[PDB]
Amino acid sequence: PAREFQRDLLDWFARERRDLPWRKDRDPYKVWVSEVMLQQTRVETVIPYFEQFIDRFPTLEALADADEDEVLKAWEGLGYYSRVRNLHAAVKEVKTRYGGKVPDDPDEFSRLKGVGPYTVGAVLSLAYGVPEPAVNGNVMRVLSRLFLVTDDIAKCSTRKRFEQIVREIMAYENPGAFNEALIELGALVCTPRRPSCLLCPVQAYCQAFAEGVAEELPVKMVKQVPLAVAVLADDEGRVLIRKRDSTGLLANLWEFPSCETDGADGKEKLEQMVGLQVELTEPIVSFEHAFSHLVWQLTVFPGRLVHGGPVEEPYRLAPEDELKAYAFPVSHQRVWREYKEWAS
DNA sequence: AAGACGTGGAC
DNA sequence: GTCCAAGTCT
Ligand code: SF4
Ligand SMILES: [Ca+2]
Repeated sequence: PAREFQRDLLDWFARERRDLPWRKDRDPYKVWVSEVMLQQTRVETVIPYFEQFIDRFPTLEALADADEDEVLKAWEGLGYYSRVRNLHAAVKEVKTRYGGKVPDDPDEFSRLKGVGPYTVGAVLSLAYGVPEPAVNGNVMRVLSRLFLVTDDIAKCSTRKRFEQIVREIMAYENPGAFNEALIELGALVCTPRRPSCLLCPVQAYCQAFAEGVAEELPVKMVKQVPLAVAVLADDEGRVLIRKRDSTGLLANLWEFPSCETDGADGKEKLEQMVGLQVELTEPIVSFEHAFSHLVWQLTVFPGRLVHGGPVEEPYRLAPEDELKAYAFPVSHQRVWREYKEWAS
């Protein structure tokens, strides 16, 4: 019923599509940015970030020419920062190697950093009309119900099957709207919980509904870490911060010098990292910060700084009124907030 | 394959 | 507490 189905989906879409910021046009650059921001992130959260992001970097050229620090700052608080570092580099690549024109060939576009099987399909089909499937968790949730599939969507290979299913039923006469319509359905109707099957435009074609299992689909299958953090201030008002390693957790983001005490190292633990010297005091407070794969149990230690040498390594000395210029993980934003209300 | 990789918000 | 939401990389 490919053609019939395609009609009920696309029709519902034409009359129900939300007017979101990135839907004002089909500009490749803007679709690409939005698609990256939306990955594992709530639309309500992305909206403000996209509008601020595009206002700051209006075109692919603007983003390519910006310093990663300014870009990380624009991404501050969105999470999975590796997404923007991949995007930045891909945009630089497009500019220099492709003449600032986003490749419209899957094989060419897919080679860019951050562009996986979903993003190639999403960006090329919405912005160029290239008939490629754009399968992500949303699309897999929808198709697993329409075609009652019990394959764990967490399995690497499961996606390939759903992509096959899309190549099969896709409306080649307008893939962009077909791909985008599947996502809207998953977002507005066929939701994770309580899918609104009774008002669904493609209910007639749904196997999961016929069997009354729509709500059990799709089928889908952390370490605790004590962290010691020190807020160091000059007899003048400056504080010590540093730029995290360029690989791994919160890469290239700034933070207050910290140390994984993986136990009860304590104030002395951070002290050992003084090897430029200073001393600390009692812990201002302790709180937890969760990640997808771990939970940081942080403890903040106030301390005074006394200049006895240069400031090298990743370290950097910054005036209180200059901190708002660096991108800090949310956990360190609270560290500093705690510090400020403590002293105040 | 399976685990790294953030965050604010419904239940 | 749980489970996230329009994945990608290794
Ligand atoms: S009927 Fe229900 S489960 Fe089936 S596609 Fe519509 S909303 Fe999804
Ligand atoms: Ca790729």
